[PDB]
Amino acid sequence: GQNAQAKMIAAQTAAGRRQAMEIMRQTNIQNADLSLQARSKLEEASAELTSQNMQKVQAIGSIR
Amino acid sequence: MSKIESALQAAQPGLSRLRGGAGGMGYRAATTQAEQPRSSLLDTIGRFAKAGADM
Repeated sequence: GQNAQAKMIAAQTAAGRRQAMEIMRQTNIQNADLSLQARSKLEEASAELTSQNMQKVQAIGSIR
Repeated sequence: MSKIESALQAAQPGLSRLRGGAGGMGYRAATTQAEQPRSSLLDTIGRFAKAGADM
């Protein structure tokens, strides 16, 4: 059955192609999550640095 | 000839730096984002093959 063999192999092309497409989908989606995590880290850094600024206002104020 | 010294008796204005309450700096931007030229090249090869060299 040459046709049966061709059908089975065609399924392998389908298996590898969708498997590769999914590899890119999973890798691309994870990267987006990491970018969002980096953005959240930037926001947290901004908040803590603002707290440091506010403490500075009172600190340098007392020195003056 | 003579110099006015009241500003010395006080905090002379606009001299070096004056601070208010500046907050929310946010530091900087980022050096682009993780680039994928390698993976894009490889997937382009994969599709080209899977279309034309995979009869």
